Amino acid sequence: VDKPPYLPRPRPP
Amino acid sequence: MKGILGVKVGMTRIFRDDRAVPVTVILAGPCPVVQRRTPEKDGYTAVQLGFLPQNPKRVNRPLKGHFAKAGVEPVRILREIRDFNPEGDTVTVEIFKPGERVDVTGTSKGRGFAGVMKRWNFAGGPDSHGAHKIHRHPGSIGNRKTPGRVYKGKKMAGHYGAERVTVMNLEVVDVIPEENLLLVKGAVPGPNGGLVIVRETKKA
Amino acid sequence: SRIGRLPIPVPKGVSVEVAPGRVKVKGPKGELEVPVSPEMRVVVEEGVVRVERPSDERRHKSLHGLTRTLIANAVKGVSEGYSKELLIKGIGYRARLVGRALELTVGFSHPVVVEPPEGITFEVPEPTRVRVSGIDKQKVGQVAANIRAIRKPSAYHEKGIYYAGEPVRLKPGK
Amino acid sequence: MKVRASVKRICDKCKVIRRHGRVYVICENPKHKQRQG
Amino acid sequence: MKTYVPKQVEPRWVLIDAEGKTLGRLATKIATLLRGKHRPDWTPNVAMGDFVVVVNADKIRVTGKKLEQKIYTRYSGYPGGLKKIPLEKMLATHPERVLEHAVKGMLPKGPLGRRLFKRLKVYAGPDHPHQAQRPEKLEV
RNA sequence: CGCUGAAAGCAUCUAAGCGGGAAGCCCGCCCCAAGAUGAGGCCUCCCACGGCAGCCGGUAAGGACCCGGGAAGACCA
RNA sequence: CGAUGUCGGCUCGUCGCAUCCUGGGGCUGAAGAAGGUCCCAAGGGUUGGGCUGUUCGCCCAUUAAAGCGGCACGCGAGCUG
RNA sequence: AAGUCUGGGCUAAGUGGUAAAGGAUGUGGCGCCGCGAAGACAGCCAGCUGGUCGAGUGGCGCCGCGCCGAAAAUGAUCGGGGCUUAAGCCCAGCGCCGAAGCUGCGGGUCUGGG
Ligand SMILES: [Mg+2]
Ligand SMILES: [Mg+2]
Ligand SMILES: [Mg+2]
Ligand SMILES: [Mg+2]
Ligand SMILES: [Mg+2]
Ligand SMILES: [Mg+2]
Ligand SMILES: [Mg+2]
Ligand SMILES: [Mg+2]
Ligand SMILES: [Mg+2]
Ligand SMILES: [Mg+2]
Ligand SMILES: [Mg+2]
Ligand SMILES: [Mg+2]
Ligand SMILES: [Mg+2]
Ligand SMILES: [Mg+2]
Ligand SMILES: [Mg+2]
Ligand SMILES: [Mg+2]
Ligand SMILES: [Mg+2]
Ligand SMILES: [Mg+2]
Ligand SMILES: [Mg+2]
Ligand SMILES: [Mg+2]
Ligand SMILES: [Mg+2]
Ligand SMILES: [Mg+2]
Ligand SMILES: [Mg+2]
Ligand SMILES: [Mg+2]
Ligand SMILES: [Mg+2]
Ligand SMILES: [Mg+2]
Ligand SMILES: [Mg+2]
Ligand SMILES: [Mg+2]
Ligand SMILES: [Mg+2]
Ligand SMILES: [Mg+2]
Ligand SMILES: [Mg+2]
Ligand SMILES: [Mg+2]
Ligand SMILES: [Mg+2]
Ligand SMILES: [Mg+2]
Ligand SMILES: [Mg+2]
Ligand SMILES: [Mg+2]
Ligand SMILES: [Mg+2]
Ligand SMILES: [Mg+2]
Ligand SMILES: [Mg+2]
Ligand SMILES: [Mg+2]
Ligand SMILES: [Mg+2]
Ligand SMILES: [Mg+2]
Ligand SMILES: [Mg+2]
Ligand SMILES: [Mg+2]
Ligand SMILES: [Mg+2]
Ligand SMILES: [Mg+2]
Ligand SMILES: [Mg+2]
Ligand SMILES: [Mg+2]
Ligand SMILES: [Mg+2]
Ligand SMILES: [Mg+2]
Ligand SMILES: [Mg+2]
Ligand SMILES: [Mg+2]
Ligand SMILES: [Mg+2]
Ligand SMILES: [Mg+2]
Ligand SMILES: [Mg+2]
Ligand SMILES: [Mg+2]
Ligand SMILES: [Mg+2]
Ligand SMILES: [Mg+2]
Ligand SMILES: [Mg+2]
Ligand SMILES: [Mg+2]
Ligand SMILES: [Mg+2]
Ligand SMILES: [Mg+2]
Ligand SMILES: [Mg+2]
Ligand SMILES: [Mg+2]
Ligand SMILES: [Mg+2]
Ligand SMILES: [Mg+2]
Ligand SMILES: [Mg+2]
Ligand SMILES: [Mg+2]
Ligand SMILES: [Mg+2]
Ligand SMILES: [Mg+2]
Ligand SMILES: [Mg+2]
Ligand SMILES: [Mg+2]
Ligand SMILES: [Mg+2]
Ligand SMILES: [Mg+2]
Ligand SMILES: [Mg+2]
Ligand SMILES: [Mg+2]
Ligand SMILES: [Mg+2]
Ligand SMILES: [Mg+2]
Ligand SMILES: [Mg+2]
Ligand SMILES: [Mg+2]
Ligand SMILES: [Mg+2]
Ligand SMILES: [Mg+2]
Ligand SMILES: [Mg+2]
Ligand SMILES: [Mg+2]
Ligand SMILES: [Mg+2]
Ligand SMILES: [Mg+2]
Ligand SMILES: [Mg+2]
Ligand SMILES: [Mg+2]
Ligand SMILES: [Mg+2]
Ligand SMILES: [Mg+2]
Ligand SMILES: [Mg+2]
Ligand SMILES: [Mg+2]
Ligand SMILES: [Mg+2]
Ligand SMILES: [Mg+2]
Ligand SMILES: [Mg+2]
Ligand SMILES: [Mg+2]
Ligand SMILES: [Mg+2]
Ligand SMILES: [Mg+2]
Ligand SMILES: [Mg+2]
Ligand SMILES: [Mg+2]
Ligand SMILES: [Mg+2]
Ligand SMILES: [Mg+2]
Ligand SMILES: [Mg+2]
Ligand SMILES: [Mg+2]
Ligand SMILES: [Mg+2]
Ligand SMILES: [Mg+2]
Ligand SMILES: [Mg+2]
Ligand SMILES: [Mg+2]
Ligand SMILES: [Mg+2]
Ligand SMILES: [Mg+2]
Ligand SMILES: [Mg+2]
Ligand SMILES: [Mg+2]
Ligand SMILES: [Mg+2]
Ligand SMILES: [Mg+2]
Ligand SMILES: [Mg+2]
Ligand SMILES: [Mg+2]
Ligand SMILES: [Mg+2]
Ligand SMILES: [Mg+2]
Ligand SMILES: [Mg+2]
Ligand SMILES: [Mg+2]
Ligand SMILES: [Mg+2]
Ligand SMILES: [Zn+2]
Repeated sequence: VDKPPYLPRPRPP
Repeated sequence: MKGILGVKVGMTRIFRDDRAVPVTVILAGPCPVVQRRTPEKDGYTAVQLGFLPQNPKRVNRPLKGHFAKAGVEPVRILREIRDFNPEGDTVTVEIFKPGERVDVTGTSKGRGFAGVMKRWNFAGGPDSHGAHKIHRHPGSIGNRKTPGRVYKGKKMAGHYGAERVTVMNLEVVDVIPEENLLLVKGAVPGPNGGLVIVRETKKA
Repeated sequence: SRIGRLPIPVPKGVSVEVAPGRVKVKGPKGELEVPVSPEMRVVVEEGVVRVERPSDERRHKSLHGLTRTLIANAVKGVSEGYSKELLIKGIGYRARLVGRALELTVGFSHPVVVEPPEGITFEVPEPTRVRVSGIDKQKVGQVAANIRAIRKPSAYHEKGIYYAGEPVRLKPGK
Repeated sequence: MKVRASVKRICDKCKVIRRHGRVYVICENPKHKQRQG
Repeated sequence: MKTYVPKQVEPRWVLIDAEGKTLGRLATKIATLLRGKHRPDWTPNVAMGDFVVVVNADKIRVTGKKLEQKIYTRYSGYPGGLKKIPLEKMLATHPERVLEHAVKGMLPKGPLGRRLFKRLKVYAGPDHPHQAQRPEKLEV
């Protein structure tokens, strides 16, 4: 259930 | 089946056997029959009742014709009772004796555009702990790509009240025929001054 | 090894009329119609009724035996008439008659009152025997079962509503 | 009632009957009553 | 020479007793009548078929166990809104719907096909209200 | 779970037929609803206009506009 | 891969039925009461707390019961983080 | 679009129109023994024999087609309607429909021969 994220959680430009 | 038209007048409690009993007071009589619906002519059975006297200065000609064929003074409200056919030319509160149970129909108070909390008793959002401008919002409204849509009948904000409501099986606490008054135990839909219908109950 | 082709003795003096898909049986105790397959042929002989089939395939064979017994049962019904007897076993348990009606006092908090349908007659000799009597055999059989259902035979005690001649097979208590 | 894919005769008094499209096995011994399913 | 196309003609009214007929087999013919494919000057893009009046629709007959097993269906748009109604019950409550649905399912889809279905007049009971147009009895 | 009952002289709730049997199913209760274009029904009102299934024009019964408001309401209604 | 935002919670449901409860059954090594076991049934219901980010799990106090799953491990252009 | 075509047969589950071990007096067709007008199986009256009944009966196997076994998540459905001596399945036919394939007619271009 606690799988690893695949996207980095968004930084601002 | 039997019924009457009426106006909601207001609420009180009276005393009966060392008990306080909440009542709504209803002015029901007198309602003249202005038309009878017959199975040969209409295909069902009913009685058209008139209620509250009207200034003939405000009644147009097609309406005037209808009343005259019944030989009835111009009235403000017309409404039918289904499967009820009184022997007389006039229906009064006396069709109800105290102890009888009745069904009352009125027009609920109108809340206009109602939020999802007031309307559907949603829990809304948290008020602290990070809640972001969603304190009275409804949350999710669906799934994802399956079904990729929102159900018909999804409870959502929108108008609320000002709609037909019937509350059932109310005790008739007293009736004061000399004032065309009915005393019903408990609450009745709508505002004071509101038009209401009083029918013999359908519960057993 | 056959039933349909076995002829049907007809007592004096019951009449058996024949129609497409039905035979009417009148007698000293009433009338009864018997629905019959139009494929089957009923035959009015002297002092006798016979049923004939039109082939020896499975469905016709099945109807044949049934049709003969159906009419045979009708014949006996209007002459001798039918009955079934119920025994009542159990200490508090008794039955009585209230008009045409049958009243079972059989262990509930209340008594149960059974109404006899058309063509059925109730009887109470002892307070523990009940005779269901009528000219319709399936009807007598039914109503009887109905009565018995009110308080079926216990599994542990010789107690309840019993068919006449039904055995009292019980199980032990711990 | 036992409900199985294998309904068999259990004793010499069992009887494979078929009613309403279903194979039952009825018998004098209540334990032996079976429906196929 | 170009293919003959018909100018509008007076459409024929027709009457059919459905008593004891086999639901689907009667339907087939009703559809054909509606499409006018029995007419030598048949044209696929106009209504030139007949008007079909049917009586005794309650007395339509059907084979097998379909009285109990055939299921008519209605989705309402709402969750759990699939209603199922068996043949038996439909006949007891809206018997003309039985034939109507059958014929409807066998007409083309689209604006013309819907117009054709409108020229079907089905009634339970032996009588119909269209004596005025004096429909011609058909044996099918 | 039965009644009656053959095929299969017995038996069998079934193959003809008939009963009993769920908070479940259909109806019943409350609400919406004829755009139900399959556009339903009943009561009442107006009426046969002037000019060359159309058109322009003044009207009838009635409607709207405007206004005082409203436990109706975002505007609209 | 010129982006299909990823656990848990909150909110809002909806569906399945291999049914936790309530309803109807058959068998019981079913005396009664209470259970067991299978069958029918998805209408409704299915609590509040302690611990941990937890889902899960243990635990406290209750309950008719404290069901299991699907919906992008339902739901971040709804919130949290 | 063209057969509610013709002839023989099976299936009663809507099987056809989603699956296995395995289970079954489902139905039809073959075969094999056993018992029996010296009276058999069933029913009923005694002790595997006996008595009245008067015909068949009882088991084994092969083949066709069906039955159960068969629970999953938005609304169902064989594509749909609808189909039961068929509008299903097996065997045998005759006829039609059907493509930008083939033919008829006209044309273009290239290549080869006149
Ligand atoms: Mg971003
Ligand atoms: Mg009426
Ligand atoms: Mg009526
Ligand atoms: Mg009445
Ligand atoms: Mg009103
Ligand atoms: Mg607010
Ligand atoms: Mg509020
Ligand atoms: Mg509210
Ligand atoms: Mg809250
Ligand atoms: Mg709050
Ligand atoms: Mg909360
Ligand atoms: Mg909270
Ligand atoms: Mg923030
Ligand atoms: Mg912020
Ligand atoms: Mg805030
Ligand atoms: Mg939200
Ligand atoms: Mg998402
Ligand atoms: Mg979708
Ligand atoms: Mg409103
Ligand atoms: Mg009402
Ligand atoms: Mg009460
Ligand atoms: Mg009360
Ligand atoms: Mg014989
Ligand atoms: Mg014979
Ligand atoms: Mg019995
Ligand atoms: Mg086994
Ligand atoms: Mg054995
Ligand atoms: Mg059944
Ligand atoms: Mg037995
Ligand atoms: Mg047919
Ligand atoms: Mg036909
Ligand atoms: Mg034709
Ligand atoms: Mg037929
Ligand atoms: Mg049928
Ligand atoms: Mg939905
Ligand atoms: Mg629903
Ligand atoms: Mg479902
Ligand atoms: Mg629905
Ligand atoms: Mg198309
Ligand atoms: Mg029995
Ligand atoms: Mg019997
Ligand atoms: Mg018998
Ligand atoms: Mg017998
Ligand atoms: Mg049957
Ligand atoms: Mg059958
Ligand atoms: Mg029944
Ligand atoms: Mg019973
Ligand atoms: Mg309840
Ligand atoms: Mg209304
Ligand atoms: Mg309308
Ligand atoms: Mg309306
Ligand atoms: Mg119209
Ligand atoms: Mg429509
Ligand atoms: Mg109208
Ligand atoms: Mg009407
Ligand atoms: Mg005029
Ligand atoms: Mg003119
Ligand atoms: Mg004008
Ligand atoms: Mg205003
Ligand atoms: Mg308001
Ligand atoms: Mg205003
Ligand atoms: Mg305005
Ligand atoms: Mg990628
Ligand atoms: Mg892109
Ligand atoms: Mg992008
Ligand atoms: Mg994107
Ligand atoms: Mg939490
Ligand atoms: Mg749920
Ligand atoms: Mg289940
Ligand atoms: Mg299971
Ligand atoms: Mg229970
Ligand atoms: Mg339960
Ligand atoms: Mg139980
Ligand atoms: Mg017990
Ligand atoms: Mg015990
Ligand atoms: Mg015990
Ligand atoms: Mg137990
Ligand atoms: Mg088990
Ligand atoms: Mg149990
Ligand atoms: Mg449920
Ligand atoms: Mg559901
Ligand atoms: Mg659920
Ligand atoms: Mg909690
Ligand atoms: Mg703490
Ligand atoms: Mg916690
Ligand atoms: Mg936890
Ligand atoms: Mg776990
Ligand atoms: Mg853990
Ligand atoms: Mg631990
Ligand atoms: Mg309990
Ligand atoms: Mg808990
Ligand atoms: Mg658990
Ligand atoms: Mg769950
Ligand atoms: Mg869920
Ligand atoms: Mg997953
Ligand atoms: Mg999931
Ligand atoms: Mg989850
Ligand atoms: Mg998720
Ligand atoms: Mg979950
Ligand atoms: Mg989202
Ligand atoms: Mg977010
Ligand atoms: Mg999240
Ligand atoms: Mg999105
Ligand atoms: Mg043919
Ligand atoms: Mg089946
Ligand atoms: Mg199918
Ligand atoms: Mg299937
Ligand atoms: Mg197999
Ligand atoms: Mg076989
Ligand atoms: Mg065989
Ligand atoms: Mg013998
Ligand atoms: Mg099946
Ligand atoms: Mg399922
Ligand atoms: Mg199921
Ligand atoms: Mg799914
Ligand atoms: Mg096709
Ligand atoms: Mg053939
Ligand atoms: Mg070519
Ligand atoms: Mg050429
Ligand atoms: Mg070339
Ligand atoms: Mg050359
Ligand atoms: Zn056994």
